[PDB]
Amino acid sequence: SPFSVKVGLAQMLRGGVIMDVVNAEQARIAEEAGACAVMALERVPADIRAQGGVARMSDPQMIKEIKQAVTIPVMAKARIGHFVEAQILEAIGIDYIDESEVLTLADEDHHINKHNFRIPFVCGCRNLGEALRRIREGAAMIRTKGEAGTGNIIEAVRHVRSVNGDIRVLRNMDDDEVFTFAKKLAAPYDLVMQTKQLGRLPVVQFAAGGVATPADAALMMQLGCDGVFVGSGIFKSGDPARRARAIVQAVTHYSDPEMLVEVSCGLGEAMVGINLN
Amino acid sequence: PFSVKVGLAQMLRGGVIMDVVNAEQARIAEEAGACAVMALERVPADIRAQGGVARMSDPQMIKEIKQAVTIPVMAKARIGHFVEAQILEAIGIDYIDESEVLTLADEDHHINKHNFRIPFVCGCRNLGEALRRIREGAAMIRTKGEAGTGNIIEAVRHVRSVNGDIRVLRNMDDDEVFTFAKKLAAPYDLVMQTKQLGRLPVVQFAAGGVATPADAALMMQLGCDGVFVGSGIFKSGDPARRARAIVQAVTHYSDPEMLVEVSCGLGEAMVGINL
Amino acid sequence: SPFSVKVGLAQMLRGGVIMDVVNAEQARIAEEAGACAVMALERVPADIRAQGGVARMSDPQMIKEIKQAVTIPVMAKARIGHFVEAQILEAIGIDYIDESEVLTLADEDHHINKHNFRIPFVCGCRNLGEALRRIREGAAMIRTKGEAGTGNIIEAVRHVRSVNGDIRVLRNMDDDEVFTFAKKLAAPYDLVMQTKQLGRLPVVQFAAGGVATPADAALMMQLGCDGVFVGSGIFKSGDPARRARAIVQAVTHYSDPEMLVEVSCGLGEAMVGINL
Amino acid sequence: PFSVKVGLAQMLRGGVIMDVVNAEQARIAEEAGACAVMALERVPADIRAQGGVARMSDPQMIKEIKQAVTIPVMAKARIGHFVEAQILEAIGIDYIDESEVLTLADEDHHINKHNFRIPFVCGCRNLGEALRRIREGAAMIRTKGEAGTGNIIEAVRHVRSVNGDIRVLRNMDDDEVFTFAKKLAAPYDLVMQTKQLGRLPVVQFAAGGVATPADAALMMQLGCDGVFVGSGIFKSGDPARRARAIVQAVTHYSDPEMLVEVSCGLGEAMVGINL
Amino acid sequence: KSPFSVKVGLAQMLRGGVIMDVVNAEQARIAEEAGACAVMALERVPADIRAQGGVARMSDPQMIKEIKQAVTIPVMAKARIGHFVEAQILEAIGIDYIDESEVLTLADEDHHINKHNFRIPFVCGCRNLGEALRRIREGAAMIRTKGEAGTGNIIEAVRHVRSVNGDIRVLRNMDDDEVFTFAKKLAAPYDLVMQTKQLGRLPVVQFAAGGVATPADAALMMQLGCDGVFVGSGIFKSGDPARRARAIVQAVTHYSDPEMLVEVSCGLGEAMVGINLN
Repeated sequence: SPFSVKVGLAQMLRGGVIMDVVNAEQARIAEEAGACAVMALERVPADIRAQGGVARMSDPQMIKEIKQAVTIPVMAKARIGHFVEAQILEAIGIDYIDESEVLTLADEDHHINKHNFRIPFVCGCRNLGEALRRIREGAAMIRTKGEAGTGNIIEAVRHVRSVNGDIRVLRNMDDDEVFTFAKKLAAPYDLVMQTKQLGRLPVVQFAAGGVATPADAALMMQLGCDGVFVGSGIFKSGDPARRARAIVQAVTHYSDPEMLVEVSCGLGEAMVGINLN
Repeated sequence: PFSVKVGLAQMLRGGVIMDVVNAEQARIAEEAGACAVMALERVPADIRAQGGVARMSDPQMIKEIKQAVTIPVMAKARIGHFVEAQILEAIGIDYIDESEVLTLADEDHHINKHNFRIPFVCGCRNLGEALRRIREGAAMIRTKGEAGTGNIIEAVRHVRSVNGDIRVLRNMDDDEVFTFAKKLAAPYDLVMQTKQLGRLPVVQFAAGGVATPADAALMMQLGCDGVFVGSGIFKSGDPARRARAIVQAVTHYSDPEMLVEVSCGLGEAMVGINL
Repeated sequence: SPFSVKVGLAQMLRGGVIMDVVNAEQARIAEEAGACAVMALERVPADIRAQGGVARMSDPQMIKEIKQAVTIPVMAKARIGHFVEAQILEAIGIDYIDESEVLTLADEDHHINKHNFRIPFVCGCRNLGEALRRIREGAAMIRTKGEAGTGNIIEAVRHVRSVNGDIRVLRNMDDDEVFTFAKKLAAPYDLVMQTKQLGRLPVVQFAAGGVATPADAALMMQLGCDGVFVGSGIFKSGDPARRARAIVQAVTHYSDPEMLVEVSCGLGEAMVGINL
Repeated sequence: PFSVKVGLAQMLRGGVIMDVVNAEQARIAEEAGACAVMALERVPADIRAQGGVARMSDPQMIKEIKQAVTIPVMAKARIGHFVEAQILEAIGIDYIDESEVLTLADEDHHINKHNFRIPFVCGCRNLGEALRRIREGAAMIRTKGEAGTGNIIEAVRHVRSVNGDIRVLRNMDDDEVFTFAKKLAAPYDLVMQTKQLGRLPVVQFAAGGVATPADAALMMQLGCDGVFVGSGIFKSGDPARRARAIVQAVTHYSDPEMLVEVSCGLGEAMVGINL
Repeated sequence: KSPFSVKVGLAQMLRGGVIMDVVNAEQARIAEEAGACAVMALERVPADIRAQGGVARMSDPQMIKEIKQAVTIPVMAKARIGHFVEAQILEAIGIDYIDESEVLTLADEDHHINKHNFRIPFVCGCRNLGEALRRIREGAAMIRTKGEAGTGNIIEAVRHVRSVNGDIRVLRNMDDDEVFTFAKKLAAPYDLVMQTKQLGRLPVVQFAAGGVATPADAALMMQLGCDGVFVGSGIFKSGDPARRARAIVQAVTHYSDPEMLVEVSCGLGEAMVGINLN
């Protein structure tokens, strides 16, 4: 199936960090740090949060600048439900579209029918039900999301534990109870059973939301994620190039505290961020 | 395979299924022209009136009914009572009806019906519920109103609902179907199967409060595939004449002249209860 | 340890049916039909429901009559918290005390300290948390309880699925998340980990509450219980003797539908029961 | 002086006090081994069942009971009815029990018990209440559950509460005792007396729902000094055998073998009521 | 014999001490000079985290190394609650204690760090006995009974110390049979509830923390039964940090000597002003 081919392609991103970039300078810094891909958007989430205004797909000119700037995969964000923003991005010839809750929602009731596209999609989730609905709409990769643009890992941790926790519950569930589990998740039964049989999400699952330090990036990996997104934590810090590299190494070496010490040491000022509580 | 069971239930299209509590009532139904009999302990109108815990009938009573007729024999099991369904299947009947008229045995889960060889009937009140039962392995749906009142109102409501949501679904923007499945709390693939087919993927019968021939013909004109009658026949003044009249109404549902002749002088319809 | 020895004694009842008896006649019927034990009490749960009034430990005279009337283990019931009733029962020389919610509660805040006794205790539960609390207090056998005295098996199914489902959740759970799990259960952490490592309850788990028919009894076994209690469903029914044997057979041959048809065939009236 | 009355009540430790309505019941209790009899109009289970205003017994009936026995004779007065207590004291009985089982005569104030020569019993449900009664001049406390139901549950609750608060108080930071007295709404000096003593400053008996020997022994094992039994004996099938059995249980409360022999074949316990 | 009990013994060595939050090598020196039993490295003192907002995390490993190099007394550092990777890093630096601290921004709302997986001992905060005992079952070797953070107001430290200690005294004379229910009500492990009953004290070292601003405050915590105190803001948000640090240390050591308490309090400079929240 072409869906299973898209799911197959994203497997290459395991062990990696995907970095949000707003220009070609940010893209090249991300590639040099060892990012597995770049994510082109208008403004980083912390800026979107602070400034407000309507956040949309980036000008295609800018996306073309980022694409010619690097040889790693280039991803770009479209507003939820804005299938025309997605058609434009596809036609530009990038590698993934992230239908992203950080941009301004364009359709509160429906997401993009992602099966109508040739190129693979990333979607956000906060729980298993949401993940499975995005996958059924045709998302080839999942981003388990915390708080966007605060530098606070708390919600990312909550959502990763929730998704992974329901998968472990599901794994051992009495088959006869799975119909009601599916109902309760409002997720498609066949995808729930597929999740049960595999003992993991049927697609690549990354963490996002508030990853600010190498320690945060490694934590996500130890909680069972395949990789991480970093939106704000790199380009809102005092030394983006160094910090980018440290986070990449943290994800590569997530179970090595000696290395985690080394890459974390003398990194300069992290993004101050915001404590919402 | 599930399609075999679904195919079997097609044979019942155009028929009336008559609840029976003993072999005398069983013979009355077959002679009256029923497409099948349904063995249960007490008719739903008596379960309502009397209370107590309503369970699967004693296997000996089901064996007697099975002897007494050549038409398909169905029996009822309590929702979620998978061992009751094992016993019914072991006896050799033709369908199990996992029925809400009996006393619920599991509030959160129905029977995993795909583990059985013989077909199941399940109840529903809406499309979402139908599709959940079907995914569990029901080969036939009963669209249910009120049990044991002789009042057709909730049957009319639920039949209009199931069918109305199917007509909505047929013409729906494909892109909106994912959310529609979320909202129905139903499996997406069954929603699309229903969409492409343009009708329920399994046989749909009306049930609950069918008391007169007019009621039965009404259900068929609303688009059902047949009707169940529980109380309407054996809580009436003359069961045998009334049963034949309902069978005739279901078979000739669009013939007013016929409906007049069969409804003419039928004796007392069941008492019933307005709520 | 003394506690493990009590747990071993109750383990010998696996595959069995424990029947409530109020006199010596019933106790003989239960033994003939093949019960693993009898449970002596004043009135069967359905009669306690219908009649009301305070329900206590049975007269020790009645218990002795039952004890000498049979050769299978003898159990008797004490009110929750009534540690003196339990003292008396142990002094009569019976085999188990069931600290039972069917009797009138004597202490709302505290159960009996069951560790202070020689003979093993049965306690009821509705969820995993509660089972584990009872086991920590010294219960050697757990009765997962539904509705008492109704012939309706619905709550017993609920509570059996609850307990078993929490145990299954617990098996794959991230170890780091077990501390909070134990807090939420209001359960001792060591017992939660013990449950995790075993993948089952640390003691015998029987179903009780509304088992009216052989189908009911076998359902409990297929959901994974070690055995069943039958309180009203035999002695509030048409033919107690025959229904009792049929239930023993259902438990012994729970996954054999041909046997279940056979023993279910022509049993006379089950208990009327009440729906709610 | 108050210590004389408190000292007198010590003599009752280890005993059972039996409510009686006539001289026949009075003789039954003394022969059965009661440490005292309590004269009242109707046993609490009949007051509950029947209603009406429950007052002090007629002095003639109390005189008859006083004649009929040599053990201490107590009688009940309505809460706050100080003239009832004057009459009882004038008759020459040994204790007055200002009892909540009778119909309350003053909702805001109890009897000033220090104005009487003879000792008073008062009820309580908690330590704070005990200490208030004691300050008013009660020489003995009855820790009370439910009157007239044969259900020990509230007795167990209140006995655990009184004793638990005493065990808490014993080990309490001295500096926190002032606030603890504020919270109990109890006199600070009595709270400290209770603290230093490590137990109630007056005799504490359990009462309310004591129906079987096991119940009586349970109260003693919880730390009481004796038990009252109102309904449990004279609403039972055999009062005389049951009374002796309760006396024996109270005297031999830590002997299971004994409790078996005395509870063995006692006939019907009182009906009672679950609430 | 056991790994945990050895960790508990390490923490015992700190009885009678004052642990001082330090944010750099200078403050760390000030603390050792003044007689601190240990230093606690963190990014900003609690009063600054309160006033400034922002996400607060583990200090840069570099800053911790600079603090560790500047002193010979034990070095503690703080990690966010649930952030087990921060703690791995802190352990790999080779410090002596980790404080899973509620002053830093929470990283995991439902779960604390599994502290038995570490070699070095942990401190955790609590506001009641139930909490303390849960932290201990997770592997905390030392408990900090916490009041308000960064206000210089001792009120909530007093409440929390009285609550924990009060509940410990409640257990002493408690009927053994009622303990199961008490354990349920505390949402604590039964075995630690009984161990607390048998000891008549907390099974691990208990310090006070939160709003300790003056020598009188410090001695008050000791007089209430604490084994020592933490001071964050009180020293380094005051007029004379170095003299105030020594005074507090002296007040903890001589907590039942009013004459000394007078001597050490006399002419101390501006105390931290702080804030009254009620």
